Amino acid sequence: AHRTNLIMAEIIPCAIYAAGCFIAFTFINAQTGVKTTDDDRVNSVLRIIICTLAPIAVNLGVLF
Amino acid sequence: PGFHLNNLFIQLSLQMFMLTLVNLSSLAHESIMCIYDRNKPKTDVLVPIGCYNFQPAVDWVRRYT
Ligand SMILES: CCCCCCCCCCCCCCCC(=O)OC[C@H](COP(=O)(O)OCCN)OC(=O)CCCCCCCCCCCCCCC
Ligand SMILES: CCCCCCCCCCCCCCCC(=O)O
Ligand SMILES: CCCCCCCCCCCCCCCC(=O)O
Ligand SMILES: CCCCCCC
Repeated sequence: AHRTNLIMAEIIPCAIYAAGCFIAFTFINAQTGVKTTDDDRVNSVLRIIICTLAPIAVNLGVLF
Repeated sequence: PGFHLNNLFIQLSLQMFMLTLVNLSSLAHESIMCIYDRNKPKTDVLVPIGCYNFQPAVDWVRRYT
């Protein structure tokens, strides 16, 4: 049906705003003010996903 | 309906402007800065070398405010 694909449109505005924060959090961790070290790897995405999922997992375990 | 639309659009404007403010605050904090006024010549370098000019970024803040 067209209604099913039609309903999920309302999520595209508020999802973009989420990415709007996600960049602002990465940039400071990018250390671009000082001369950036080459071929060194580091990440924060796992921190973000565990932050977003852990309280939900805790609540679900409580419900269980 | 126009009052309802204005009411939505005001809060919408603050929310987008506030996102833009956060982006600018990160971009200004991470970078080195240079300050100048309206007495600038046609084009010249400033006292420190390799800096980035963002004074219109904060003048837009005053104008929008
Ligand atoms: C909270 C629940 C409601 C909010 C979330 C749902 C509404 C947002 C997502 C729905 C998808 C619609 C996309 C725009 C329509 C479109 O695509 O029309 C297509 C046209 C073409 O665009 P263009 O001129 O840029 O030409 C293309 C140039 N590249 O748009 C326009 O002419 C601009 C008019 C935008 C619509 C005006 C009304 C929307 C604001 C009111 C809705 C929010 C509050 C409702 C009251 C409570
Ligand atoms: C891309 C054009 C609009 C710019 C972004 C509009 C603001 C996004 C939605 C506001 C933040 C989230 C609050 C609304 C919650 C939601 O319905 O997703
Ligand atoms: C939150 C709205 C601001 C726009 C940032 C969200 C979407 C990012 C798209 C622009 C950057 C990606 C395109 C250029 C970089 C690339 O080609 O990978
Ligand atoms: C441009 C429409 C935005 C819908 C979300 C408003 C909070």
